[PDB]
Amino acid sequence: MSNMEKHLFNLKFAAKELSRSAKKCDKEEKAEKAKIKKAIQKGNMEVARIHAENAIRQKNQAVNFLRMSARVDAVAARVQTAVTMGKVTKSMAGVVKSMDATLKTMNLEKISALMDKFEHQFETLDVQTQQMEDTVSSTTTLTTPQNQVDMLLQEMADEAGLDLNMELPQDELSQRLARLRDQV
Amino acid sequence: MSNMEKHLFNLKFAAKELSRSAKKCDKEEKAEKAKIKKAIQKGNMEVARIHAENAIRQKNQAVNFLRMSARVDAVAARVQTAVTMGKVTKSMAGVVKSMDATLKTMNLEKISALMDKFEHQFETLDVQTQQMEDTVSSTTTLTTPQNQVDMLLQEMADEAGLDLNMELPQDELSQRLARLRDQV
Amino acid sequence: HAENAIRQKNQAVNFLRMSARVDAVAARVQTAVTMGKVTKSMAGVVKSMD
Amino acid sequence: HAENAIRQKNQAVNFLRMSARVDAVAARVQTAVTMGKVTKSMAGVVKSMD
Repeated sequence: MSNMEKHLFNLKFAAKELSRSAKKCDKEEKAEKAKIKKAIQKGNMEVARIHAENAIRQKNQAVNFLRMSARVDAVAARVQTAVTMGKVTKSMAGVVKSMDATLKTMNLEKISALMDKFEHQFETLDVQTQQMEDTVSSTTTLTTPQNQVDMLLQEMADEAGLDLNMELPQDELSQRLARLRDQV
Repeated sequence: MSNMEKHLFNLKFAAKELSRSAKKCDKEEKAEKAKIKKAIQKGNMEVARIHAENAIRQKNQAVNFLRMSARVDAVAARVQTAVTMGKVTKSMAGVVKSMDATLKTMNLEKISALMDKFEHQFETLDVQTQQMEDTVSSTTTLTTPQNQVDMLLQEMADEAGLDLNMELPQDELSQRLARLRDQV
Repeated sequence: HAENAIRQKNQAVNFLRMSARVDAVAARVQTAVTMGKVTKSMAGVVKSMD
Repeated sequence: HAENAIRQKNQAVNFLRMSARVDAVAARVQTAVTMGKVTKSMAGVVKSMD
């Protein structure tokens, strides 16, 4: 509970306290009006005037409590805007300072370098897996003869109705630009 | 909970707090409008004006809370992009450094060697299993006479309708290239 | 609300595209994790057969 | 999504092909594990009969 949060709490409460006072005054206007009727019936005109004065007083008091409640509510609304924007300003100031740190220890030139390296290292890993696969391929070469694989593909293609020959080997812009590179 | 995660949490919460404030203001516009009607019916025009002023205030306050919620949400979205890309950058920097290590202790020349060796060693194992099998074959030679195996194969082929003779022994490009190697 | 709707729309395309990028990276790191394991096991087979 | 779909397609062909390679190796290491056991047992039979 901050200092301004404590004040906000107190102001919100004062506004409710005033609103309750206006309700109590409205309830007692009704109760005093009921007593004027009873006094008029009994011909007690002095007691009737005492209740009439109470009823008019309670009426007018309620309008005052109600209006001050409106005022204290407006203030409390404004103090809420100050409490929240103060919190947001503090959090932004914190984001600004933590990013000022991080962007120093990892500036753009250093990211440039890290990214370049990441790229180049995965190129070496691709070179590495190719030569592992090539080695397994030759190690197990007699377990997969070329001609047997080609014939199984042809059989499976014929059964599928695919018009292709599997023993044989199987853009224009690139060819145009190649010809330009020759012609220059 | 990182420093920026703490800030993100606070900003996401401030945005919700503001959104709730706009809902409360909308609810109280409706409640104050209801009181204007009751006051007009009773001819309390001073109380009617107090509620009218509250209703218009609560209306306009809600638009302010709503708009500030939108702003704080936008900020929190951006801080989320910073929190996540900071995590990704850290993980990439870690991948880059661990691969820098591994590619040193197992460079391409050393993989070259390991693969060559793997290949050559399984060639010796193939030489070894051939000579084990040859030895078992001769050890048990009188339990499998050639002529008996040939006759059983012929019997099984005849029963299957296969037109083949089992006692007798059973590409063009290779023969062409062989002839080229002779002719040169 | 119109400004929020257009903001949330455009934010989602950004989150989605960065997810695609981080996924691609993670796919590549999976190829490095597995081929590292295979390379270690082959190196072990090579030495035990030696 | 089109870029993700084409990436996931092409990644699967790579995973599948490397699985084939690692399987082939594992088949060969199985031949070495078993013939090593047989060679040991024969060497034992030879020495007990001697």
